[PDB]
Parts: sequence; C-alpha cells; structure tokens
Amino acid sequence: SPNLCKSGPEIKQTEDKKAMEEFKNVKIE
Amino acid sequence: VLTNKFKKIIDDFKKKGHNLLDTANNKFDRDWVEFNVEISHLDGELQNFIDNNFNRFRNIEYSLKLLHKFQSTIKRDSLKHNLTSRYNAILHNYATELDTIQRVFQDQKSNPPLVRNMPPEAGKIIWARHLFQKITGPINIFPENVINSTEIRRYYGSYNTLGKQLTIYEMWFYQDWVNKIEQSKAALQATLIVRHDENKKLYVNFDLEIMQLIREAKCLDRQGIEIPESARIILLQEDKFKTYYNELLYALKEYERINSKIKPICKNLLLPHIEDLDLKLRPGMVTL
Amino acid sequence: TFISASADWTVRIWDSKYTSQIICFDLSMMVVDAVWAPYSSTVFACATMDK
Repeated sequence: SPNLCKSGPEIKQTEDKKAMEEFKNVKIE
Repeated sequence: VLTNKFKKIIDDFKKKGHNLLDTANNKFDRDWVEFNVEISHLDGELQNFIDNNFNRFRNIEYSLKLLHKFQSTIKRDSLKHNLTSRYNAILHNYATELDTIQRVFQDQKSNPPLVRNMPPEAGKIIWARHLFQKITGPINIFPENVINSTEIRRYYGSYNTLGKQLTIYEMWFYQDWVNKIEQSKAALQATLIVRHDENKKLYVNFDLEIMQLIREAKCLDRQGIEIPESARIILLQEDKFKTYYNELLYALKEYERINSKIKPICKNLLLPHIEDLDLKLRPGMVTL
Repeated sequence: TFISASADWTVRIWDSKYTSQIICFDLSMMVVDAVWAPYSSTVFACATMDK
C-alpha cells in the first residue's frame, strides 16, 4: 500500500507530463 | 539545479565583464579562469552523464541510443576521449549479454517450456534463427568504432565461432527435418491414403498424416521455406480428407441421435426402416 | 496516447497525433505483457521469470 498513490503530481500534472515527454522528443532532436 | 550552477557561472561572468574597455586581458582572462573551470565542472556533470550514457539503461544498445542522442557534442573531440574510455564499457556489457545468450543456447530449444502451434523442429530452427539475429546486431555494431583497439575483434572471434556452430546445428536439424516428411510419405503416407470408413464408429487411418502435413505447410510458409510440390499437394488432399471426415462425423452422429430417440420405444415400423437404412461399402469406393 | 513494445525489449509511446514516437524507452523483458496501472499515475509494468 505505501506505493499506492502520490496524489498530487499524478492527477492533473499528467497532461503536463505528456507535454514534457514531447519536450523530451524536441530534446532528442 | 544544473542550470542554476550554469547561471551562477554566467552571472559572475557577466559581472566580472566590467573590465573589457580598459582591460580585455583582465575581463576575458579572469572570466575564463572562472568560466572554463566551472564549465569543466559542468563537463564533469556531463561526464556523470557520459557514464549515464549507459547508466540510463541496463543495455548496451540503449546506451548506444543515448550515444546517438549525443550529436551536438561531436564538435568537441573531448567527448570522443570519454567515448574512447567508454567503448570498453560498450564492449564489456555486449560481452555480458552474449554470455547470457550462450547459456541460453546451451539450454537448447527442447529444454524451455514452449506453448504454441509450432512443431518442435520448426520452433527449434526459428528460435536458433532468432538467437542468430539477436547476436547479429551486436556483432555488426562491434566494428568501425573500436576496430582500432581490436578488443572488439577478440570478442568477435568467439562470436563468429558461435555463429558457425549455430549454422551447423541448424543444418543438422534440417537434415533431420526436411526429408523426414519425404520418407514418411513415400514409405507409408503417399501410398493411397485410405479414406475414413465405419464399422461401428468412424475409423481414422491417417490422422498422423493430416496433422503432420498441416504443421509442415504452416511452418514452412511462416518461416519462408520452400514447400515441395509433393508436400503442397498431399496437404491439399489432407484438407479434403479432414473436411470430409468432419461431414461424415456429423452424419453418423445424426444416425446416433435418431437411434437414441427410436430405441426407447422399439417400434416394429421404424426398426425395419432402421434395417433398410443399412448400406455396404466395397473396396473400390475406399479411394473416392 | 498508446504504447507498443517489441521483441527487442523496447517500449514505444505512440501518440496518435504523431508519426514519430515520443519516448523511445528501453528495457529487457519488453516482449512480455505490459499494462497501464489503474491509478492516476502512468505506471508501467513488465513481468517474466518471477520478476
């Protein structure tokens, strides 16, 4: 159970995280 | 945190930059005494990431993906130096992966628990081919970057030995396999496959032939191996045999259901009709 | 966003809006079952060899 959820970064920052993954693509380039 | 260090450097740089007009020496020289050493500490951070070029991964080839990511760095022939030191980590973890591959091959295809629709021989040859392809990637990435030091060539020796051995073992399995079917058919399977008939139930005669040729054609097509004309046609004939046996199965089960409903009463109008429903099969029609 | 994982132990973030994948991530055991976790976190999992 300790690894259940972090409850702050996973929820609404996840779309920002996918944008950040696209940023990591721009970085790959 | 990294850009913080860099910007501290940039800021004390730009603040010491007040000495240009009178002293290009003081300004730029002191700016360099600070910036070069601090950007070389940031190069030590980039060198922690040169180690991370592998550490981002537990695999050589993904470390090589990160090497390919490093393309802006090729201007400076100092990463190449760290690249030269790292070529050894490259080769060594390549060696680790192929030693695992070696202990894999030593446990040949028969030992692992395979669950699929591929005969043992087709699974064996295809697993050997896939191991050969998994080895080929490494043995091809090996040269042209570390040929100069030849450590890679020392390891390529053993790898090429393993490859030749794999070729030989595949050849042995193929000697066991390719003409096995030709012998089976020409001896006991191509001599007028006896169609399925009935005395009390349906008697299958060449179910083994059916399953064999099915698996043969399927795996040969899937692996891209030439199928002989004899194999292809006895396969088509087995398809016919199987469809017809399924239909005759259904028909016999129909007679069975009808009898299952008749016998509870044993009426002497349907029992003689049952007797009339009898037929005879001569040897001439056993090849229809 | 979708994901695709290869026989070469490679995991691939197919963003439907793209033709080039996002994060060409990479790990042994990527042939085998992968999954998105039923949490708000985008947790990934691969599993073979009691591991």
